[PDB]
Amino acid sequence: DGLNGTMMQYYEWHLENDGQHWNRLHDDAAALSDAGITAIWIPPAYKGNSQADVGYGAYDLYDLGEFNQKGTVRTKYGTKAQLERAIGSLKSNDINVYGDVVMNHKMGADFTEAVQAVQVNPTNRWQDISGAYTIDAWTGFDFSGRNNAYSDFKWRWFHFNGVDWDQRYQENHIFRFANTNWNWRVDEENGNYDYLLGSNIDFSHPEVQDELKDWGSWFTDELDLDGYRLDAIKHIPFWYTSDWVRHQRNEADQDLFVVGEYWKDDVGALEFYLDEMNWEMSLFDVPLNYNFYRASQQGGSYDMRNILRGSLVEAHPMHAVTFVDNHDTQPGESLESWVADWFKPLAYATILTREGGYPNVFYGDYYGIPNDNISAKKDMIDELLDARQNYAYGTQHDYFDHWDVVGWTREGSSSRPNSGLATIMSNGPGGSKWMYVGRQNAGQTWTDLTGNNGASVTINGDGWGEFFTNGGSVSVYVNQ
Ligand SMILES: [K+]
Ligand SMILES: [K+]
Ligand SMILES: [K+]
Ligand SMILES: [K+]
Repeated sequence: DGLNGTMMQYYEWHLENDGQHWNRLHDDAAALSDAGITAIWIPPAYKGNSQADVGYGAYDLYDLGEFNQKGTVRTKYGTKAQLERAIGSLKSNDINVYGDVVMNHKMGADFTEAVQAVQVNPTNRWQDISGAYTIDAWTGFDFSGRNNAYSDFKWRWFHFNGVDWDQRYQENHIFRFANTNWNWRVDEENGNYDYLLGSNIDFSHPEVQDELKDWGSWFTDELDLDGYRLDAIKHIPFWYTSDWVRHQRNEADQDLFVVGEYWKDDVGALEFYLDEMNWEMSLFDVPLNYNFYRASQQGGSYDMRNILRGSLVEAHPMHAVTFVDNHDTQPGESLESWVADWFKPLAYATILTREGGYPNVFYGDYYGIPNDNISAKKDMIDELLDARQNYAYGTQHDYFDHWDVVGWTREGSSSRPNSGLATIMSNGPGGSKWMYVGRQNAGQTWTDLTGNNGASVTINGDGWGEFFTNGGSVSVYVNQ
């Protein structure tokens, strides 16, 4: 009934490989719904390079933990039946399901094939640095165990255009298959960033184009998805992702939300991509991700007035999926840029209580990351989810008018009981700030939902109130 949306990435990189994650999801549905979560982004649910694979070393997109391939029936998360049981539970609890989609490459080929290739400059793929010669690449996929269920398409080297490993001479190099082009258009870092890892798919082939379109539709119908989380799209030809997206929305009755991961600390690059997509999807606010990181790393000298400066939610709050961290940014991972405990609460309040952006809660922060002795922040986040779910409504007023202390308010809406809130925080010494919260809320007494401050704020006749916060902390006052 107008309820704010809150997405949750239900997994972290160091989750246990006990194949019980789908069951946890099923049992957690109700609690998650009650807490304020409206959508769940599940990890790649298909068979990867191995059982313990997080999902990105995707082997067979049609095996959702149902066939004995790559040394296991189930995936790291569980069986196909448990995943469907989980999804059903989420649905009955009014939670949308977004599937993670990996179409950039494939890994775990069943066998190798002789292929004429050329070495290219790692920092500039447009440039070859060797003559063409035959290498043995892992490009043959037969999916033994699936027995052609759902599809009989088989992958071969001619469906790809590159790999980073030659089994013949057993060496690592970035190989571009001779007489094949890098995809385009794609991100231009390193000249051409078509190749990332594994066996890189060449979308110029109409047969590839159709297979992934057909697969996408089969996947969407099989799990009854409500959207997707498009993986490593800055490496995938832009025109194709666009094509693919349009194709799925055409085949599916239900609406489909789409958020793509274009990983670049550059809002312009992201805007350029959204232009090419005709703004038909949202993108994770990566610059914002790094804003939080820079602020976490720098400390009190960071000017809080520029916290949203350069973000995506700032420029196009309607096409931005905001978050603080994920499986790639947690300690030790490839895109590490972890927001420390002291700042994480400020970051979360910033994406959960403001009107712009679609906020996403990270499983790792919510339940903690045991592997790294990172505590569960459930308590701190639930309070903010309560703020977002019941108080972050109505007209917004911002106050990024000081380097340490900044805040904003939401007047609330007639449609919702006691909604309305005032957020204030400082990444340096504490302080206070007079902010407007709507003359219609005059005479109310607001208290801090987080409990980081006991101050009791009464709204005066003109709709104003003075809010407080201690150093390096955040408060969210509401009429409770
Ligand atoms: K690519
Ligand atoms: K981060
Ligand atoms: K500061
Ligand atoms: K605290």
